[PDB]
Amino acid sequence: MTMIIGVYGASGFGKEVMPLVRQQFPTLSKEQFAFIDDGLSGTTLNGYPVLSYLDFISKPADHKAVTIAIANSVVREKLVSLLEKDGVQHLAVQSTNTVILDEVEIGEGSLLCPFTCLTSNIKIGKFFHANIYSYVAHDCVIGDYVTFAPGAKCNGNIHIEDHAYIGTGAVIKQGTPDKPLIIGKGAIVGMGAVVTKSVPAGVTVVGNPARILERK
Amino acid sequence: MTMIIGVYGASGFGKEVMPLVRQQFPTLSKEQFAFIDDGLSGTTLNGYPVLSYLDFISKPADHKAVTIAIANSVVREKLVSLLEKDGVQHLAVQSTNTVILDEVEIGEGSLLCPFTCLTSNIKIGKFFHANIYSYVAHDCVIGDYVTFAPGAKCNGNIHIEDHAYIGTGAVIKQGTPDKPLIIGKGAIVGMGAVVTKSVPAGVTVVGNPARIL
Amino acid sequence: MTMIIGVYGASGFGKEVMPLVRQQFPTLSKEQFAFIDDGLSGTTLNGYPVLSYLDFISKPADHKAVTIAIANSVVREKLVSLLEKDGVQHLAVQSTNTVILDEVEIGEGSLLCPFTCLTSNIKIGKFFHANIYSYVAHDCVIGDYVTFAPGAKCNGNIHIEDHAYIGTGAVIKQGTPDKPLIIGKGAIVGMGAVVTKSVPAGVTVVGNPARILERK
Repeated sequence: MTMIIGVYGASGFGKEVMPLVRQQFPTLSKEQFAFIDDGLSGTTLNGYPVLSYLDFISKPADHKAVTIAIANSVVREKLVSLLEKDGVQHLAVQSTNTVILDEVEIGEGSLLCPFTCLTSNIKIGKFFHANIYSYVAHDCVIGDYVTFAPGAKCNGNIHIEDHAYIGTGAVIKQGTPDKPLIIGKGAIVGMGAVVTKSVPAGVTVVGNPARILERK
Repeated sequence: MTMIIGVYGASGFGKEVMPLVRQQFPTLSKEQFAFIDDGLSGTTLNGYPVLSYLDFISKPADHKAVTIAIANSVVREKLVSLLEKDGVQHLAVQSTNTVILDEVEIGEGSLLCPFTCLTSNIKIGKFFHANIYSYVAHDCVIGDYVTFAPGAKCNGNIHIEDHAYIGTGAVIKQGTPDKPLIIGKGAIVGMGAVVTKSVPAGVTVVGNPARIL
Repeated sequence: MTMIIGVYGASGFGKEVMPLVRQQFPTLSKEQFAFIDDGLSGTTLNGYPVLSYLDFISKPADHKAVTIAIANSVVREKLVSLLEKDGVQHLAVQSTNTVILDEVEIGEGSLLCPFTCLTSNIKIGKFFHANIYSYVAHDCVIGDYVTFAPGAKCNGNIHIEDHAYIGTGAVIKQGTPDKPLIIGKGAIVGMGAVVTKSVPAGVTVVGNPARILERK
């Protein structure tokens, strides 16, 4: 009851995030960890209890911290507001084999999975998720609530705006110091996409080369 | 003499697997290792004897273990029954930098090369080969004799059936808990393919988006 | 005094390479390192001096050594010729997590970034550059001034001749011991390309499957 740690999201990447958090805090006992999930509430998962947000907040504990495993960026932002209302701490999570080089600034709530790499001179906003094998290269600027799926490749001089999603195995061409390649606010780079130029806000791009997807 | 280790396949991935098996068993002396290859039999490779299978089986050793470094799924299954006939052990081989998270069940004869990753809640059958940079994500089920080429990306809630082959740099969309994405028995996902829906048994798909070849 | 190390190239991969070379030679103090860049001569970068080539060469120091961060292989070759005139020593730089297996022969001036992998029975020429997540598999022969962009995947039995550039996220199909797949001298494999057959010297390919795009 000195500290309880929650992984918000029992389904999906939550099961991947839990062991990473266990490794971040190896001296905490298993009983100090829980999944938070309104829906899978009441159950157990991989030996951990699954709590509703109310049961989690109501637990007796001097300090509480949470990592939000939820991929959807809008939901992530919503859960964050909730956590802050209740004064819960945002946990930063990284993997043992993550590589980070020079002058990398990272906002709170980061989550960096195995085999991730951030090189040099990079600014990343809040609640950035980088799934396995994804990377950010030199002179990039990443906004808030950005999500990289596994194997997402963000090369040099790219600016990615808030709420963007870079899909599995996608690759993004480097920009230049004078002309960064921009991934627009809320833009979605679909899996396997090969992005050769800036992506407008709010569109989905797919294919090689990447093109705007007609969705209806 | 107490233990001899064989790497089945001297051409191809065999040369990559031997250093992995050497590191996996550091206290064994060089002389306890060999390639097994009918054909290159009698020769030498990176300082190791290359023996015929018969020659290998006949060596005086209390215990014998083999890793099959052959990517071809059908040959692999053939060599397995051969080994079992002679009571040779199936060696499991991982790389020093391989990552495995929670609740991963793996059948005998697995081979996980450098930079491989298995996440959480995964069931993998027998004689699974994952080459460099390949991964399996959450809640997947992988059958027997499945093979991942380098960089193959298997995302969450995917079921990959026996003898499937996932080509280099290929990427598979995640399923969901109610509807897994399924890679059918003996299906071939071609290199660089971008798979967005289930692949029927015995079929080859290629391209982005992946389409039947 | 005694030894100074230059990183040739302040822009592009320079800021990535500097911390790698720092780690390669951890007993050398920061003051013994500089970026070499005529354009940015006189400035400072990530707390390091940026020197013109002439000023670097003019330093009082028994021994001078350089790693060329520049990916552009044509420029890289001219720079080497420049460095040889002044008898500057060429450094080899790897990353801590780089993996190299059996019988890998590598010429001087190699640069292997984080998460790179060289397997077995490989011959690599001079001034090879492998950026993050790139690899070379078994039985490959790689010439001089070859550049692998990040995530470049060179499978088995491939011969990549002088000055070839393998683009970010590109994949090259394995050849056979009898029929190696050949990437011709000075060819350019475009980002994201899926190369299924030999590429002629001096041309560019792109796409899935890769097709010749620029041949004149």
